[PDB]
Amino acid sequence: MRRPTPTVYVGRVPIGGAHPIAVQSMTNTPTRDVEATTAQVLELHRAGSEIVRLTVNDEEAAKAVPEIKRRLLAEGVEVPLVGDFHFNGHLLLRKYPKMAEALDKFRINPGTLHFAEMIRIAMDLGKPVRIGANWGSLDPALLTELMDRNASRPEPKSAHEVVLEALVESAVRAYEAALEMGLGEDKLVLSAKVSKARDLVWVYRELARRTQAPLHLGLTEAGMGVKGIVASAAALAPLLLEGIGDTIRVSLTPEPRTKEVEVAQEILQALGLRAFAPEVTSCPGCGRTTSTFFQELAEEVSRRLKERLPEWRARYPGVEELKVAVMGCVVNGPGESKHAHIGISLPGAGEEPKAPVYADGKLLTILKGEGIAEEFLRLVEDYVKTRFAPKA
Amino acid sequence: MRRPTPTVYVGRVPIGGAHPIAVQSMTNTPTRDVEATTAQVLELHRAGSEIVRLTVNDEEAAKAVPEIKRRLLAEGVEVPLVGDFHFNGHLLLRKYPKMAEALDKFRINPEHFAEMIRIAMDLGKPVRIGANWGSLDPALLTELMDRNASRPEPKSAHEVVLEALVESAVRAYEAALEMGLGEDKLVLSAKVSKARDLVWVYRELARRTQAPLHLGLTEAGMGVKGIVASAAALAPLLLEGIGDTIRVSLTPSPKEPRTKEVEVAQEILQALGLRAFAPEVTSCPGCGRTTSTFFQELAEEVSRRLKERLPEWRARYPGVEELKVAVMGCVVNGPGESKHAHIGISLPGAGEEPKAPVYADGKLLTILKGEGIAEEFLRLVEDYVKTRFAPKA
Ligand code: SF4
Ligand code: SF4
Repeated sequence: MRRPTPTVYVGRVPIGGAHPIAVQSMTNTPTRDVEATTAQVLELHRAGSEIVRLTVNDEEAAKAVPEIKRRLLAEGVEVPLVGDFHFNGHLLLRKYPKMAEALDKFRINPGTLHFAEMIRIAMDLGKPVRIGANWGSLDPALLTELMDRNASRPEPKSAHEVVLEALVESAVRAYEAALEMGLGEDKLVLSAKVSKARDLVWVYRELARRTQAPLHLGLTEAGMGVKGIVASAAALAPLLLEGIGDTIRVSLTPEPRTKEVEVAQEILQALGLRAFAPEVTSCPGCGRTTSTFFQELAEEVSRRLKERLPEWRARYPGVEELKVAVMGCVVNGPGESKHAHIGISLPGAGEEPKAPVYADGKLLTILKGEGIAEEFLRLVEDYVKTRFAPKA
Repeated sequence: MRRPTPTVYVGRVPIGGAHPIAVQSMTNTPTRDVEATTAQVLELHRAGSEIVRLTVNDEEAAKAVPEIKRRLLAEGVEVPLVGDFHFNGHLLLRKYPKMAEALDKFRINPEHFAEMIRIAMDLGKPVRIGANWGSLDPALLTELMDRNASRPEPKSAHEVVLEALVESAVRAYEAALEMGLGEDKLVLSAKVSKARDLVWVYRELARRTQAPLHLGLTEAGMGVKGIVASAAALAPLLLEGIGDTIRVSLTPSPKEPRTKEVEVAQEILQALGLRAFAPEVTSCPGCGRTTSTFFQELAEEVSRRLKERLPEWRARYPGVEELKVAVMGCVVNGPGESKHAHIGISLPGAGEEPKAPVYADGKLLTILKGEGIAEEFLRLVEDYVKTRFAPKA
């Protein structure tokens, strides 16, 4: 499914086609309030945000930054911070080399015939960059040209659809321009701010076709209503179902921006792109199966997994994604369970009393001990501790 | 951007490619209670729902149906009713003929089913065939699983259950047609639980049948999860131009009517430009072909007058929610950039004669930059509105 891309590390978090789709969010505090900004960053992480943006405007924004990181290091909380910038960000960065290092990525407006400086600064520091096209950063003569071009077409498009062309052109040109300065494909993420599902889908299918950059998906905004939730899912789902998009933000202006993370997290889970808890699946059963045993087994396993969880979670990162399969026949069980981390298949009609256990390959046959259940949880467990060990 | 299908009338409401997507809702009153159910179909309709499903299962409810329709008619509200039936289906219809005739669509899941296609072909009525889990032939599923195992790359057990469900939906379709029921009166569904599944199943059904498609997720309780999942599931399909009726199913707080799910279905349809809460005025962004900012304030005043006329247009002119009005920043490109507007005006940009064309599909007039412009255009809009919408055009 997934669009291949280079990997762009934002701090410790890999962003790109080979990696899990990340959730991003932003502060809502003025950054300058180190007290209220850091609180909000700690909890957005706990909420599910793996990366966190903050707007950085007057000088008062800057001094605050490196301290904010200086306490997160101590607060255990190892989050990557992203700096939201508008023109004058350079002189800001150039003045305080201390905060350029605290930031883990810069977010900048396009520029095409200050953009130069932002790119230059990032290449010195080794910092990745998101280039986010937007209405405000759009070449007026570009717009006019596109407008003229549109009116020559056999079937000219609407005003609004030309705007979207200009937005895409604006993002692609800035992308080529960052690369032209020497930035690096492993240092470059794109996006374009849109307000409607159709627009988002259309703009990002163009960005996919014309660039190899990882893509950060998001809608401009809406209030905390149903509208806002529905719009974001409506808009993100079609892209994520095609394999386009590497980072996602949900934006619903409301104390904090905390409900946004929930929603983003949900959109990912509805489409099976991230899990919060390990999962046991078992086949439906069909004609090959004699016995309810496989199904009682799966309920038991599932039950005993749901209680190892708060241990497993704190001991073993990534374990939320564990898939366990319990199948109803040996002849078809394994083939219907290829994608399980570990699965077992139970004898069916006219089958030997043996139960194969798979961990991608065959791991072992379980002879019909009464203990099959307990033997299997032991295997799930020894599988878990190996495959989900923290691996320095 | 839409799938071609035959047209299925459910009472007043047309359903298929050529028509706007309609939303089915559902009552949770004892159907037997004429006062409670009647009022609920009314609130469900008024929250914006064109089709209402009532539950008929006892003979006590059967004799309430014709009386439910009669009471809605006396309220002037002509919303079509749909019956779902427990097993007593065919029996209750042949026993209560006027209950049968008060319904407009029959729900069936794949004597039995045949004795229900029979009484629908005899009756002139449309049915929805809704495939589902407890309708899969246990033997087919076993067979499909065998086919799957023999594949160079077998799919997951769940992936096979979805094949069984499509096949089971396609078959019951093929069936009804053979039996003697028109493409005229056949709507198709196959409810599943998860977004990806829904997309895969209805792409299958879209490609393999020719039927109008009723898109819905299985029942889930109210929450972020449920709102999101139904948005995540319906959107990718409705973007692709698939589905002709939609239904969001969320479990309401105790004792309450199923109105919020109607609200979400409308928000889903709205978020994709498949439905409009209220008329809207659109204006170009301005480029380089104009330095005049007058088109914007005209658009602002045009939008500010329409918002003043809607409360009356609502109660007076049906359909007009969907009115699109264009106000453009230049004359040489204005008309082209405003083709999907019901009614459009284009102000002179740089170099242009002090003249502004109004369009309504075609060239209508050229309103001479008399200070009147705002009023003259605004007049032409009303001329249009009374002409297009209201009692049949
Ligand atoms: S694993 Fe075996 S028993 Fe289970 S659904 Fe598949 S073929 Fe049937
Ligand atoms: S209609 Fe005219 S002024 Fe308006 S955006 Fe298009 S070319 Fe530019």
